[PDB]
Amino acid sequence: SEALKILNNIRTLRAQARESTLETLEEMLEKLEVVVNERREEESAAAAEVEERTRKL
Amino acid sequence: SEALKILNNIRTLRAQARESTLETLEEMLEKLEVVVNERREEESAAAAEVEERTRKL
Repeated sequence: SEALKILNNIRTLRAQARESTLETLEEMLEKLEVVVNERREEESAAAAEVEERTRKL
Repeated sequence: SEALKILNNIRTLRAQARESTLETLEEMLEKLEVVVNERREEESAAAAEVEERTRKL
């Protein structure tokens, strides 16, 4: 929901921004990368931590 | 690294794209949102799972 609303989906952005500069991305895209930036470095971490064998039901 | 290189940072994008349409975001930003999209729904999950008390050293 946050990744969808962050940029509000390129579908509407490209249009609302169509009447301006791509800076819209520098606004949303720059944060859209930072949002996943944390998730990018943490998720990889979560995957390694969880592994597969470990679970304990 | 993937969130940085995905869009290659708005700093360079806004410039390389400066000579074109914002579609660049629909290209990178749309995927930048999907990338975090998975992380957005999974990370929130990882946070809840990890909690704080549980750890077992």
